[PDB]
Amino acid sequence: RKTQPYDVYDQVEFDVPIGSRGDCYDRYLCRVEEMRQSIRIISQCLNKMPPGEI
Amino acid sequence: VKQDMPPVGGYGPIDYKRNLPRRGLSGYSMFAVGIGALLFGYWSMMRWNRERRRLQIEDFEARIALMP
Repeated sequence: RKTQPYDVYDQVEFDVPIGSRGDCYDRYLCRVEEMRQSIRIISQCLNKMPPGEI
Repeated sequence: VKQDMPPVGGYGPIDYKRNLPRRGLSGYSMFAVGIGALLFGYWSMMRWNRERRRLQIEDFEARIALMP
């Protein structure tokens, strides 16, 4: 999403979490933070809905 | 007119904080109140056991005087 934005993802504010260690507690933490960043993207997408076209 | 589904003038924000209260006692306070109730139980235990030994000695004296 941040190296080749294939759509309008370049206009929303978020950050992907980076993992520190080779383990799955940390990977669990990055999953949960990706969920919360998805919530942020949903809030900004509700605030930026154009009435264009189907 | 047109009748799509727009947002009405902008909507409210929604939080993204890991909202944690971390409440409860500290180490020292919880530790001290546990040890304090422990020592309270010890003092009452000591009192009841020594009065109980008094009564059990009375029971011994009953069997002594009863025997011959």
